[PDB]
Amino acid sequence: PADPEIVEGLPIPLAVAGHHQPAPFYLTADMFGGLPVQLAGGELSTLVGKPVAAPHTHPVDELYLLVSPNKGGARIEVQLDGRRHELLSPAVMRIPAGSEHCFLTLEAEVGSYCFGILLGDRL
Ligand SMILES: N[C@@H](Cc1c[nH]c2ccccc12)C(=O)O
Ligand SMILES: [Zn+2]
Repeated sequence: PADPEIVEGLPIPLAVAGHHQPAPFYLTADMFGGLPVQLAGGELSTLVGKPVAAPHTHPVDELYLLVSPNKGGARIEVQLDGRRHELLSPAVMRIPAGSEHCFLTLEAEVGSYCFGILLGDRL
C-alpha cells in the first residue's frame, strides 16, 4: 500500500553547509523520478530569536516564502551579503545564487512558516 505518487516520509533532514542540525526538506531532487527544484523549511513558532544557520551560499537561486495565519503574524530578518533586510508575512524574497545569506525569526505565531525554494537540483 505505498503509493508511488505520495511521500509521507517527511521531512527529509539533509546536512547543509552553515546549518547546525540537518535542514528539513519537503521536496528533494530525487523525488518522483527527478524534480527541477527543492524545498525546505518549517514552522517557526519555536525559533524566535534562534537562527537555523550561519551565513551560507548555494549554487542556485533560493526564494524565501514567509506565511502566517494572521496578516503580519511573522517577521524575519534576512542578511544578504551583509545587508539586513526584513520581511513581514506574507512575503517572498529572492536570494541570488552565490549570495552569502541567512535568516532570523524576529516574530512568529503558531502556524508561521518559512520555506526556501531552491531553483535547481543541486545544493
Ligand atoms: N533552505 C533554507 C532553510 C529554511 C528556510 N526556512 C526555514 C524554516 C525553518 C528551518 C529552516 C528553514 C535556507 O537555505 O535558508
Ligand atoms: Zn539558503
